[PDB]
Amino acid sequence: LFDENYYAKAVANIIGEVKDPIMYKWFSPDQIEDVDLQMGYQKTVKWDAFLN
Amino acid sequence: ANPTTIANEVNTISTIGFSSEVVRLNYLKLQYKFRHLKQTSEKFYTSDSYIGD
Repeated sequence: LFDENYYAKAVANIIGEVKDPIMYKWFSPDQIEDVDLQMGYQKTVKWDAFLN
Repeated sequence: ANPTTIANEVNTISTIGFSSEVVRLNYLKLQYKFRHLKQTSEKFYTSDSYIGD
């Protein structure tokens, strides 16, 4: 790809010079988890137990 | 009682008593029961994000 796509090669080279976002300071390392979805919705389920 | 003064001759003396106490700790066994899905039935309840009904 890099032999045929100069723009891809240049992005790969210069992506390092971009700085990190400042949102990372607002969260702990355990509070961030990536998901695989570009557009749409994703449901999550939380399970609870109780003594009867 | 109060201690006795040792003057002249005497043989009736105040006494120091002793006692023993036994402390007992009771331990009790308790149990709970909960329902769940059988192992072999999980594949029929697996969903995209979770497993269960």
